[PDB]
Amino acid sequence: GKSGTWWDEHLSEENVPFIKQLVSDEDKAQLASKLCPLKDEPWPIHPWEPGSFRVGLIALKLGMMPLWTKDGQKHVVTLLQVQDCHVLKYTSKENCNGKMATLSVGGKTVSRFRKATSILEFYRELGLPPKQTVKIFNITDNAAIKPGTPLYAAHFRPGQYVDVTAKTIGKGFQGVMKRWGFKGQPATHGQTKTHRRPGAVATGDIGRVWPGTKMPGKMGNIYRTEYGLKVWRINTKHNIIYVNGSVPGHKNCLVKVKDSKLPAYKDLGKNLPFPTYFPDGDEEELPEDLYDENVCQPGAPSITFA
Amino acid sequence: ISHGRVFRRMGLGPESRIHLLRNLLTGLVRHERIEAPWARVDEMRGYAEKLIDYGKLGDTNERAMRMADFWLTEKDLIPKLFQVLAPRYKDQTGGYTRMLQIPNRSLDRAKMAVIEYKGNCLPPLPLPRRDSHLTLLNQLLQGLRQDLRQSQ
Amino acid sequence: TMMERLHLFPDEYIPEDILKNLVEELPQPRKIPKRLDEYTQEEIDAFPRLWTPPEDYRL
Amino acid sequence: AAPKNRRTIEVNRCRRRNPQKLIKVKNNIDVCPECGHLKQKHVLCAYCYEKVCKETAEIRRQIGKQEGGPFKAPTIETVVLYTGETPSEQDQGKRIIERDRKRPSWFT
Amino acid sequence: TARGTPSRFLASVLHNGLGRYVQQLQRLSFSVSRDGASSRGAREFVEREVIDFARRNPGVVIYVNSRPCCVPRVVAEYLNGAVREESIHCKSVEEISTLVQKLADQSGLDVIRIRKPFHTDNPSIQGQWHPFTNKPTTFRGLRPREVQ
RNA sequence: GCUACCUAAGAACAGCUAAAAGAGCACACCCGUCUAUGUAGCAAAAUAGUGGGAAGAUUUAUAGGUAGAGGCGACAAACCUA
RNA sequence: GUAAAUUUAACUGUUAGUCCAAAGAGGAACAGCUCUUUGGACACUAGGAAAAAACCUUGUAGAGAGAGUAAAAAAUUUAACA
RNA sequence: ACUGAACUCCUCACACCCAAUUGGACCAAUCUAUCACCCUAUAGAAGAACUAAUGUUAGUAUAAGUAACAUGAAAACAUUCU
RNA sequence: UCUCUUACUUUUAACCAGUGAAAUUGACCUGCCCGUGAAGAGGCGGGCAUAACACAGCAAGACGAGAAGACCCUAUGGAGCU
RNA sequence: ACCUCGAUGUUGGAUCAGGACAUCCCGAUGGUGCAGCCGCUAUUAAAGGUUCGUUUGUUCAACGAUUAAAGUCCUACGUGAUCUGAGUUCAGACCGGAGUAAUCCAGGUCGGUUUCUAUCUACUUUCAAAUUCCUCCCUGUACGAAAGGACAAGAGAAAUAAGGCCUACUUCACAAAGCGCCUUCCCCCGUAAAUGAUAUCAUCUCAACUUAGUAUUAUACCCACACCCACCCAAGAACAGGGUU
Ligand SMILES: *O=P([O])([O])[C][P@@]([O])(OP([O])(=O)O[C][C]1O[C](N2[C]=NC3=C2N=C([N])[N]C3=O)[C]([O])[C]1[O])=O*
Ligand SMILES: [Mg+2]
Ligand SMILES: [Mg+2]
Ligand SMILES: [Mg+2]
Ligand SMILES: [Mg+2]
Ligand SMILES: [Mg+2]
Ligand SMILES: [Mg+2]
Ligand SMILES: [Mg+2]
Ligand SMILES: [Mg+2]
Ligand SMILES: [Mg+2]
Ligand SMILES: [Mg+2]
Ligand SMILES: [Mg+2]
Ligand SMILES: [Mg+2]
Ligand SMILES: [Mg+2]
Ligand SMILES: [Mg+2]
Ligand SMILES: [Mg+2]
Ligand SMILES: [Mg+2]
Ligand SMILES: [Mg+2]
Ligand SMILES: [Mg+2]
Ligand SMILES: [Mg+2]
Ligand SMILES: [Mg+2]
Ligand SMILES: [Mg+2]
Ligand SMILES: [Mg+2]
Ligand SMILES: [Mg+2]
Ligand SMILES: [Mg+2]
Ligand SMILES: [Mg+2]
Ligand SMILES: [Mg+2]
Ligand SMILES: [Mg+2]
Ligand SMILES: [Mg+2]
Ligand SMILES: [Mg+2]
Ligand SMILES: [Mg+2]
Ligand SMILES: [Mg+2]
Ligand SMILES: [Mg+2]
Ligand SMILES: [Mg+2]
Ligand SMILES: [Mg+2]
Ligand SMILES: [Mg+2]
Ligand SMILES: [Mg+2]
Ligand SMILES: [Mg+2]
Ligand SMILES: [Mg+2]
Ligand SMILES: [Zn+2]
Repeated sequence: GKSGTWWDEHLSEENVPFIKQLVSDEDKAQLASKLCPLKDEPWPIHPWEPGSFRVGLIALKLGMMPLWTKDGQKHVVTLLQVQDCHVLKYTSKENCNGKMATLSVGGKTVSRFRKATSILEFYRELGLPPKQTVKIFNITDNAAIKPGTPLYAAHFRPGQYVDVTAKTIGKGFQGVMKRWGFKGQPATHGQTKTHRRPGAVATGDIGRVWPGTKMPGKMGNIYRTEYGLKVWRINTKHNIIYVNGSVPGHKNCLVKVKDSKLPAYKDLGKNLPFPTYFPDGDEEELPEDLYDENVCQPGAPSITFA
Repeated sequence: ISHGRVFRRMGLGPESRIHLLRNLLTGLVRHERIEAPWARVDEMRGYAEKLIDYGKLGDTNERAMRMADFWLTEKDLIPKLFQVLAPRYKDQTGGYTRMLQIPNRSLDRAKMAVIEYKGNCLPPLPLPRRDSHLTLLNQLLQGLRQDLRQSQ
Repeated sequence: TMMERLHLFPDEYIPEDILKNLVEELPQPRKIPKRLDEYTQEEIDAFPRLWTPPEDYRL
Repeated sequence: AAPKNRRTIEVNRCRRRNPQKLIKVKNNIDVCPECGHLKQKHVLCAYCYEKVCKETAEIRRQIGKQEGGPFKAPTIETVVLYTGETPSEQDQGKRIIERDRKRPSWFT
Repeated sequence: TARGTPSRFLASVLHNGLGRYVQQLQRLSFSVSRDGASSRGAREFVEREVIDFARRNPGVVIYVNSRPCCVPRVVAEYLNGAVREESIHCKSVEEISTLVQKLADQSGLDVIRIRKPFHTDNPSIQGQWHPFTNKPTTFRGLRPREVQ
């Protein structure tokens, strides 16, 4: 039988730095080749209609930071950085469920040496280094973008509402008090080996427990979605988004960010770049920071009330 | 839940863990090669490298002398550390304490390992060598390397 | 398995393979009782007028 | 709590013989390049390690003879010599341990 | 019970009554005792009835061994190869005559569950049923919801 | 030979305050108020903490005596080889 | 119409019973409640009322890849007014 | 109009579907008398038959490879360290 | 102690290697709802669900396991005491 | 007195709750001896909620402070192989009484062992579409004779619950957490009204029909079949999962 193998098993002492340098230079050139999508052969750009839904991104949660507004209040922001985002493939409206067209979007770059063969074939046909995570965005087909294009962080604007979704922090096989917020039994008034138990789990007539019963079990490694997060500020040099409040998942995981689906923010996308912000044809480079009109900037006259 | 929680719990407490690592480290400084279970030599290797850093801080430094007086439990290894081990690595920065797996203990079937200081007048370990350059794959990659060298 | 051999479609459309397999459209149980605008005026000439209305009546 | 019925041999054979409990075939195994005695990858060969530990044991016995009692532990590098093998000029101040053998053809 | 024993289909051995009927018995091997009360009925059978039995249906070869045995037996061999051994231990003359007559009548197939007691070898004449029997054809063989 | 009581001749009780003391704190020792573990347990009654006594109606080493319709008992109808 | 009854000899065993229809008593003209009387069923096979002891049909024993039968399926939809 | 039983008819044979109790025909192993001589016969006899008494002894299963149980560290196996 | 719990260590715990029990066990190829039933069904009737199999938890049910109820009644069964 | 005495563990309390509506509150309507605020009664509505304390062991019960509300009932008077034994089901003893006495009390009181290693069924993230109070304006208006005093629309703040998070504070520290911070979106049907016959008026219609009237044929997650010795991990009991450029 065939034994296992890895990439550098049979490589020499001198060939390992050469292969690292070679493949690093190749996927750096591949990332730099897709830099100007508007000069290649772009798919037709449409104007915004009111019943439209555009694509999102995949960002990497750096950390948190405080952030002050002109009334004096303090808000906390999560810095989501868009590391290397690329539209991968497009599936038309009649080819998934007959409801809405889909777009695939890839996350940050990882090594070719640690993916399956069909995935490497897919990225070799597409022309990009392989991505860590791949999310599927429901869009309407007047917002379709060409596969292989770059998506940036100025896709979103300061003053908007996004919905971020990631895997929450996994806490292992957790007992019922930390998981479901049950109370326990009291501590010292006679209790025998029952300080954190679930107690009764059903009634006596039924002879079973219901399927929806709350019991101990693995807690916290599940996709959750944080709804209605305001984006306060966009940094365009490092491609960092500043969403309001907390975001599910640990730091340096990958989150999926798209604009809100709440009814209050149904059609606020008329002032947003629609197909996606293209930094080529803008004819005016954006500033290094795009602020909402409420946030105190770092260069500020140190607000005085009156 | 032990997210981001280094330092294994080894003995019967924190203090017994420090004493276990101290005995393993004193054996390492005396004999320059040790076999012990894998978790213990992992922890003791992390301690041994910074012990060599304290030895390289100098002999007249009172803090380095205090640390060598605590961590070395035989008191003859302190002149050895400050006059043999630290002058041996006067050029290097951090590459010492080579650790390798040896198969299993006989009785309780533990994962054992060997760590040694470099230098090491003892006979050398049977290290696994990376594959030779004259093989088929490496000659193909050498042809590719020479071709993209001449193309530049 | 007998329900796996059942093919049910909500409209006049049936896929091409299933239309290529077919034999013997079975007759329908109910008679579809044929509303009045489809009554082929000779049949209204067949049926008799059962009563004489008063001529001074409005409907 | 107590069993209410005897588990039969059919239920027991279904439990204690499934692939989650069987022994997994491993394929990390190949011949050692020297001495051919079937090491495992990521593991030092036990034959070659036995060679090195026997020679290290004899060197440590000669060191223990030369150091007299305990707590001696000199402040000079050591270096070992075999039969023949005059001390080099670079090994001047270094301690000289000579046992009696030919120098083996892996220790250079 | 029928799930616990084998079963065969009802069959003739070599199509007996079609051409000529052949006696399906080959042999009868008798082993009776000279002394011994267990073989008294068989002793009287060899006295009086085996001569008329041998004259009656001459296809069968009969052997009488006259051996010391505590249980006398009769071995009946048939044409298809089967061997049926029955004990005539302490039986009447009438019971032994009934037994050898029943062995003479039957054929050598197994006495197991006989499974559908009829063996038509061409069961249909007008043509066996298929779902296109009792179904009318349509012009140019058009299927339902066809166009041309 | 455990235990209830008795007889013979013995042994032990650091230190401090000692009011003089079947006195006070408190060791060794005797007993077992409360809690927790244990319940086929270390143990057919234990362990850890917390407790009462600890110069006396105290504890204890050895031998002997009282036996069942009875012995013994600061009466628990308590003990008399689980 | 029927074929059983009486007497003699010798024994064991049952003699802590339920439901249904009817005449009653007690209770609440309550109970799957208690007690008598008449009859039936069960503690014996089968079919039926959904599964069902006591309700209906049916009893004397087997093989059959024949047939005629007994009991055997609940029906109802409604308020104008001088 | 059909379906619908162990009821009835049809071919054959018929002792072959109740608790306690009673009556009857047979019958394996064992010993003895006489026969028998690859395992039987006629009689006499009895420690004369086990799907069941939290039945007795012994073997092996289930719970189960489960609960539980171990050896302070390096080394020259002289010694050293906590 | 609690409002209201949280963090760390050890024992315990999970895996690996060695040795290796005990109660319990009619047989089980061991599902849910409604109804029925010796009156509280995984095994009956009508519906629903349904590829096989490991491992760690919980204790709603198996009218769960140990002790032929210790409470109530009977025995022309005992015993202590007055 | 029908199963259960070769044992169905008994009252309250703790944890966890499931369900019925004959509804305590939040929703919407009819009537009123409904001028307004409070009210009474009836229909529909079970998606959600229904407090903390003193005494009695109490479930019952009295009281204090609240709240929109501190609902009834069933679940072996839910659930003790999840917990307590406070009384209530022994052996010691005291008091009152009965009995000559032993001894007793639906009389009181002090003390009085809660054993199980889970074999079988069932179950162990259903990924998501939250409720309620209060403040300002209206307004000191509608309403009355005065006292008194609203609905509706709008704005803002909160409390609880669910899901997450570590930048500040705090237990703490290369983590885990709350006392800390962020987010949280659709209805529900009882009636009130036009046209119009049976019955040429009239009539809201188990007459044909038209409105308040139906949120849904809802959208968000998640959906790449195989490099895998070994190392690391915000992933984890084992297994599984992610990275190794
Ligand atoms: O003697 P008295 O008991 O005080 C009765 P009095 O004072 O009534 P008066 O004048 O205080 O009015 C009471 C309220 O009426 C309001 N008012 C006066 N004029 C106007 C209004 N309100 C209006 N909306 N419009 C007017 O033109 C006053 O604001 C007051 O609150 O006589
Ligand atoms: Mg608590
Ligand atoms: Mg206890
Ligand atoms: Mg406890
Ligand atoms: Mg340990
Ligand atoms: Mg004293
Ligand atoms: Mg004292
Ligand atoms: Mg005494
Ligand atoms: Mg007394
Ligand atoms: Mg009765
Ligand atoms: Mg029939
Ligand atoms: Mg009959
Ligand atoms: Mg006997
Ligand atoms: Mg016997
Ligand atoms: Mg037997
Ligand atoms: Mg038993
Ligand atoms: Mg037995
Ligand atoms: Mg093991
Ligand atoms: Mg187990
Ligand atoms: Mg264990
Ligand atoms: Mg030990
Ligand atoms: Mg039931
Ligand atoms: Mg059962
Ligand atoms: Mg039980
Ligand atoms: Mg009994
Ligand atoms: Mg009597
Ligand atoms: Mg008596
Ligand atoms: Mg007597
Ligand atoms: Mg007596
Ligand atoms: Mg009765
Ligand atoms: Mg009972
Ligand atoms: Mg029992
Ligand atoms: Mg109602
Ligand atoms: Mg209860
Ligand atoms: Mg229970
Ligand atoms: Mg006490
Ligand atoms: Mg318990
Ligand atoms: Mg079971
Ligand atoms: Mg006023
Ligand atoms: Zn080797």
